[PDB]
Parts: sequence; structure tokens; C-alpha cells
Amino acid sequence: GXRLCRLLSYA
Amino acid sequence: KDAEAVQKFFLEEIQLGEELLAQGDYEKGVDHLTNAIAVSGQPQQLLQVLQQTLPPPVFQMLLTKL
Repeated sequence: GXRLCRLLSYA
Repeated sequence: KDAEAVQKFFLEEIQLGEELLAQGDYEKGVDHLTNAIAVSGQPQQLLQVLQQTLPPPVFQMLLTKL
């Protein structure tokens, strides 16, 4: 995992 | 600093949220996402992105727990 982290940081 | 602490908390809460959702523990996962959303200066933008990514019943549950 870890994808959700990047989508949300970039938000 | 306050910023490294907050980035860490935000990221770790998301990671636990994702892991929980992957295991089907939707309610618990959503609880952790609401912590990540609560420390963000743009909650509405995080919510839009989650709407585009999460299954509709999990997103909806998210909305009720905020």
C-alpha cells in the first residue's frame, strides 16, 4: 500500500 | 517541529486507513481517514479526492463520521 497517502498529500 | 509531527500523523493515519479498508474493516478504516482529514487545511479537497477513489458506501459512511 501507500498509494492513498500520495493521492491525499497531493490534495 | 509541529510540521514533521503532523505530516507523520497524517500519513500514518492514511496508511492504517487503507490497510483496514483492504481488509474489509470499513468502519475502522474510515475513522482513521477522518483523523487525516481533520488536520488538513483543505478538507473539501481531500473529500473530493476520496469520492473519486472510494466505493460509494464507504465514502458515504465517511461523510457521516466527519
